Amino acid sequence: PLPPLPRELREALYGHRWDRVIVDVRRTHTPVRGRGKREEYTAMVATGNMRGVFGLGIGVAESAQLATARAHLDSLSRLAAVPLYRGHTLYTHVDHTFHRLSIRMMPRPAGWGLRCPDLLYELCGLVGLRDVSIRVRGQRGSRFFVAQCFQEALQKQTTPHDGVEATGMYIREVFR
Amino acid sequence: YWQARSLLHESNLHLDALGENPRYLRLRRVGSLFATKLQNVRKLRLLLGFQRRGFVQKLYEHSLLARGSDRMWKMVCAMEATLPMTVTRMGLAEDVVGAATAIRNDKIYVNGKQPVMPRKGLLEPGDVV
Amino acid sequence: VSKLRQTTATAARAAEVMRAAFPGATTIAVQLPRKDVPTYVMANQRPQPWELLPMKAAAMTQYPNFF
Amino acid sequence: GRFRQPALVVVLDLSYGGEAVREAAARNVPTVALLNGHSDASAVTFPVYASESHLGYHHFFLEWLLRVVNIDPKVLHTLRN
Amino acid sequence: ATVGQLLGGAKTRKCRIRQLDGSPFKKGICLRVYTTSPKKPNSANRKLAKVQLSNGLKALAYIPGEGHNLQEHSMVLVSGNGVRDLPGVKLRIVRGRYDCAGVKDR
Amino acid sequence: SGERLVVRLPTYPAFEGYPLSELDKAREGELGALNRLVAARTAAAQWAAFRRDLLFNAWPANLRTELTRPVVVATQYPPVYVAAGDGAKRPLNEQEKVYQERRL
RNA sequence: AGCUCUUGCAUUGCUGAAUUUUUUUUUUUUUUUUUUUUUUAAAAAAAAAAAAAAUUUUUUUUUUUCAAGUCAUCAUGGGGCUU
RNA sequence: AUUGUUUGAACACCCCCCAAGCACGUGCCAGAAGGGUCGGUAAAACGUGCGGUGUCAGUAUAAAGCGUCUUGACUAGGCAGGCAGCGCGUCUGAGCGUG
Repeated sequence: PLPPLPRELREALYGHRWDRVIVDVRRTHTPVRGRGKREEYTAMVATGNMRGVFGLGIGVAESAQLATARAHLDSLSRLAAVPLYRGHTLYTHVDHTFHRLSIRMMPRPAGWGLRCPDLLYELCGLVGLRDVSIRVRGQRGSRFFVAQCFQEALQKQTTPHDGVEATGMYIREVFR
Repeated sequence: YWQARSLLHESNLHLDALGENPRYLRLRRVGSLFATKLQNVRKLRLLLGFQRRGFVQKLYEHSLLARGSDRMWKMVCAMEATLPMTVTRMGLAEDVVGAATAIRNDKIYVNGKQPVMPRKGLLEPGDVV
Repeated sequence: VSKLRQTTATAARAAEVMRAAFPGATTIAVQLPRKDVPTYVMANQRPQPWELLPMKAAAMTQYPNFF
Repeated sequence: GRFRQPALVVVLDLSYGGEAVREAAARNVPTVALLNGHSDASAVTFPVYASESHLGYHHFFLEWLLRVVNIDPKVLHTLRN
Repeated sequence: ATVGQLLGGAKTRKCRIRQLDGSPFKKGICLRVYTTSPKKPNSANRKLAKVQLSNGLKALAYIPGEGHNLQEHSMVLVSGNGVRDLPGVKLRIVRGRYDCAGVKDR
Repeated sequence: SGERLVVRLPTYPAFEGYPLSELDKAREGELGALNRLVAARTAAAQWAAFRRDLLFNAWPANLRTELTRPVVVATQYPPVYVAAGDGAKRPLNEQEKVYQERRL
């Protein structure tokens, strides 16, 4: 089989910096009419550029290298952009729930460090979150749902630069 | 442009893609391992040659309690305020371990006669060595 | 020990909440807009949020069923 | 120019073209559609409140569509004057 | 708030081993030195120990190491680790003390 | 060349507001201005502390408490006076001001 | 070095069984229109239309499982043998 | 102010969680384990040597308290659907009460 790569993505791999993280690789099972038990390796690859554009890719195949390569290229096909404060923290408090998992995410002032669970440490270093305290609640037994949940939870927040043109009201003085 | 990279961009010097045009499949991606943290603590102690837990732990809480701007230019400032790193900055030894032996002789003359605190430092600004 | 010592700090601040909420009505005394007894708040060991009953009474007397 | 890929798909039948609006949303193409009251039109970008029920609406819509697309405005300026 | 919840909140601070009675180590006299056969899929004859303990109550104890030297009327020190392979037994005989000392060439 | 560069203790994104013609009035946003001003203030203060620490560069006690050496008089710094053995009141010796300033 | 000595529950190879039926629905040629790559040109790509059709005396050929069988087909792991 | 040169010693671990792997030994026996469990004749867990990882004059076991545990939920669970709506109503408790 052959995985796809476009033309205009080939200004980006020559463009931004990039890092790659496999989320988890999982072996599923199916007993099938005719020959027996067919398995697929499902692989989940995250890819960011450490400046606030994040990507996820889920891939399914028969063997582990081909599965991780498919999810590797699927993530690099699928990128979404996430606003940060100066590349280290998120704008608001963030709460979200994918499948039924209660993530709770807070901003922290820069130089707090990442106080953060296992895979989400590489995830926040991937997209570029240097200073965030998180906790995940509910059944945390799946890596895939915390990855997808984290992508949507990043996409939830609100940006202040879409106001100053049209609110008549200037937005500055960040002194605590 | 080439130099002065991000101070936590050490994932570009571990594994890279789109700069190796060969081997399109079978590219090694990093798993979820904490062993790079443990070996990074090994990189921390090997810069002192010291016993692993107590010194880097005590310097870790002192680095929290000293000032609160950040933990990157200031935690290595807690590393740099230590006397064996300070001697390595002077250049009285081939490496940190030989400097630690030289201070184990008490050949050193911090602040007049000797440091009052030999294993821990900490050299505040204004202290002669 | 500051739990014990910081009880009555907001107690003397509640009295002008009474007086600037209700001119002519008088440890503090709180007349919730309901049955005729004014309802009393006063000291303990565990320190109290003074101005919950005064603040609530000003709320419910000015804007009934605020909550 | 080159690279013939769509820019704006207009839909004149939601009932038999619901997938067309959905696929245009998946291609990030804005859409113009007529509301029929059965299909999920939650992906229409520019809804038009017609209902695919009129040859008269089709004549009116297509007639203005053709009379604006066929003739450039400076020609109308020379035609009126 | 809801006043049923207001009265809804000192319980039994429950020792998860109820035979050491909150202590870590209790000595005792071995009542019987015996072995048994375990739950499947284990089938090796494990050696155990019923001990009349310090607290006047009795419970079974795992005997570790390459053999042992315990007979009737023999004092041991009992620790708090259990052996899983038979149900209901929670005790481990620590070695490095009394008539039950260490094995030869460990 | 030389200067102090300090990034401010770097904060949350903010509750953040000002009226509109202040955009045309004010020049630089307060994070850069606070960086420059806090750099100047901390530079002057740590220069004073550095010059003091650079220019720094009996204990037998065993006390049966005898009243041998003279006596100095939240505690109100600077110290008030020096009381001698002879009942005399005197201001502070220079060395005593030095080691009072070392004590803090 | 030689075994016809063992082990087919160590094996390669090859086969048995019925799993007896499925092996035609798919492309190619031509036409029209158009666009992708290269300093005077081929392929490529895309929309539609039409025809050619799919091997052999008609069975072979494509097929899933049994530690199925065979160390005497040769081979070969292990073991045995060499008055 | 005076001069010479140098890193111990143990304990536990080394299938996954959890950093670290092989040889002979014995093959559901001696055994280990906190859990999943491994040994049913080719043991990456058990007998021993080698080799390596953690902590270091300490180290592991045992316990005990808190957290993880939103695992008594006020912050912060819920309750047809795992466990959780009393068989229903009258009902001046307490609590909430401007059409």
